Amino acid sequence: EVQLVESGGGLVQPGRSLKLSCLASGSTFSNYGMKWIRQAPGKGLEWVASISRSSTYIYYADTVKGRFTISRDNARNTLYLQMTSLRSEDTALYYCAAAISTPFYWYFDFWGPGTVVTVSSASTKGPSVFPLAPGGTAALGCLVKDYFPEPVTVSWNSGALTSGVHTFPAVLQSSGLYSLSSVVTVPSSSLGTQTYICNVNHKPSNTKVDKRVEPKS
Amino acid sequence: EIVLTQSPTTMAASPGEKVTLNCLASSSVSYMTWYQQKSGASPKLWIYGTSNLASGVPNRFSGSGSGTSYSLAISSMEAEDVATYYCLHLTSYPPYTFGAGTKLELKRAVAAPSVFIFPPSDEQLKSGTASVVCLLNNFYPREAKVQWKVDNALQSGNSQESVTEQDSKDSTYSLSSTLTLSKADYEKHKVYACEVTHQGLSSPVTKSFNRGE
Amino acid sequence: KLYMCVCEGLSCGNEDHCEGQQCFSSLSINDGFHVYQKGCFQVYEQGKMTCKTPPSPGQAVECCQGDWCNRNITAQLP
Repeated sequence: EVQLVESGGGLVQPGRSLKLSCLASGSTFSNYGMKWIRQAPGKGLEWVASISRSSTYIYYADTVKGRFTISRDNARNTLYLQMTSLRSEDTALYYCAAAISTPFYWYFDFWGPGTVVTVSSASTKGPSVFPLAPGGTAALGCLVKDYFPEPVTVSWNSGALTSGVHTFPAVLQSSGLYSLSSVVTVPSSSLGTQTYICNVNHKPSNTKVDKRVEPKS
Repeated sequence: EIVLTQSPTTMAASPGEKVTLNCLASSSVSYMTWYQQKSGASPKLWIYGTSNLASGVPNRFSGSGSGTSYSLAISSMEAEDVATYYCLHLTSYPPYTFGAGTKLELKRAVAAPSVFIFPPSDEQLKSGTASVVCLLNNFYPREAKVQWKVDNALQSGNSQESVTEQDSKDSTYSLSSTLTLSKADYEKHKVYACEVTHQGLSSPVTKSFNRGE
Repeated sequence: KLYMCVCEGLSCGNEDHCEGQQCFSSLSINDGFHVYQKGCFQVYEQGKMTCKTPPSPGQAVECCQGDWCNRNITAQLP
């Protein structure tokens, strides 16, 4: 019944501050309590903070208590999370969720896409996007190389091509930089006549690349 | 403070098989909430209360339990059921604790990888570095061996692997292996070979190219 | 006559322990939150004379005797 979208996430330094935002569909926003749940990469779910319908009740996790502050604005339909004295283990994808209350039960629902928070001394680097140029079926792709921090989003033909697409999980290279590839299998007859473009987005560096993958002789 | 122990950590089931995922609590709790999480996707509400399905959740799914012991059940394992399942504690004063999660996989017929090799793009070369990518497409099971060879010399310590999660449609995996070299090094050699070992192949498959051809 | 009780919530500032003739585990639906509480009951000469509460829509209270008896009990709405 309600859509939630998170923002404010990005690269940040140890001991420094950041403020996350969760913008609702509304105006049902002021009918539910609100929650923050974080997910470290390759790991489980950890509850962070809770705020009731009218900011009456506020709860925090013990690792978070004192450092973080959960806020609310019913007029603007927005949930907030003030983060201070940020640590290496605070690095996570941050979801916001509504608490649904029935006379028998309560649960968390309508979790948003999340927002990535990275806490490290390393600085921002944009990705180099390289074509993986091309049996009835041919494989082609894009190499998204040397970026920091996560995340990177890859689509094919502005989202028009999804079938046969594999976007691989990013590997952290020895350099301390991320690299991934996205591949697609297509009919070999469609090569040269149909244009294939990978759409790479790295918001931490504010970098957008559109890459035409052409075969040549 | 309540601690949730999920069992097992992983299990793989054939299409149709019955599944039980356990959630043990350190103390007695009132009711148990369950979430399904697919790769690159947010956790969706699966079972609320103890035995109540969310809207959109198949009747194939089931919840039960009491006190400390709680369980999620599937009457017939399907391909769309492939995800990680988390149990959540909600029935006390904070904190609200999740379990570690059980990753659920689908047992499938043995599928051989279709292997592709990619030379470093000219743009990449121009920039001063060389990456050689080997693709292993639509295979089962996950266990695969990729070996890089440069002019018949076996490569070591200069490649990185990444595997996709089990496809929700066809239940297969894909693998990408990247051999990184300095441009100069790349220039110095001719034959770039990717050797693939997998159950679906009666003998290992090699995909290769000659540089500048 | 007096037991040790688990203390969570409003009445417990900001201690984890509590001392009373009965321990309680409490629940009420307040402001879109299922708020939980644990603490003590003690009889005085007037006021609330019973730990046990007549059930109401949205609230539930369950009481016990014994040291840390409220630990493994949580009030559940019908």
